[PDB]
Amino acid sequence: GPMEKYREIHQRVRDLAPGTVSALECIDLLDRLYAVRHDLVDQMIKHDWSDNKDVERPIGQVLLMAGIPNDIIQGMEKKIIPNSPSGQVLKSFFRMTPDNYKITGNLIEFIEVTVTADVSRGIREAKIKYEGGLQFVEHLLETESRKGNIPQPYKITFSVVAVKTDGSNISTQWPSRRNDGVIQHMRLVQADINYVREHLI
Ligand SMILES: [Mn+3]
Ligand SMILES: [Mn+3]
Repeated sequence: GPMEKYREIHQRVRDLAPGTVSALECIDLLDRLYAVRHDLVDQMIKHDWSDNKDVERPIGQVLLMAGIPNDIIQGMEKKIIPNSPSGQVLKSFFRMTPDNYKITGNLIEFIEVTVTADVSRGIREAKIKYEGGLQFVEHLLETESRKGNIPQPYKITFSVVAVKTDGSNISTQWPSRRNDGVIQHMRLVQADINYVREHLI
């Protein structure tokens, strides 16, 4: 899988200069590993759960797909998210791309996979990004519900699935028979990651 991507990588590392001349960007390498590091855990979700088995899909299209009339959806396209640091316009916030989602009837759920060493931060980092404007939309539905322009009010759900770089909590974050597959695939890349990190400091 995304291991085939890690494949094409671990090449470029184990042959390396000391970090003095080195690879000026171990970063491009580094970043690459992270993407892969994220994708392993994403993949697992994309099997056991998600509606998008393909790719992460924009929030606009999620909405239509949950059967919310475009004319209503373009309704909120010009508004602005409450308590936003950036003052985000829902227009933009519909181009946003969370990793995984699932519709069931009048309910919509997102799941964001992240992985760092700092759990709450990643959780914090992402909540800050989505949960603000997701409640919004949900609310701007009931608001549109109590006027009866929809049959049913929609419930919406954003959870972050975030896993220690080691994997220890994947027990608690995402129990799956794919688990033990994932933890081990992580360990491998991690060693690469750390290595590139220990070649600087
Ligand atoms: Mn993503
Ligand atoms: Mn993510």
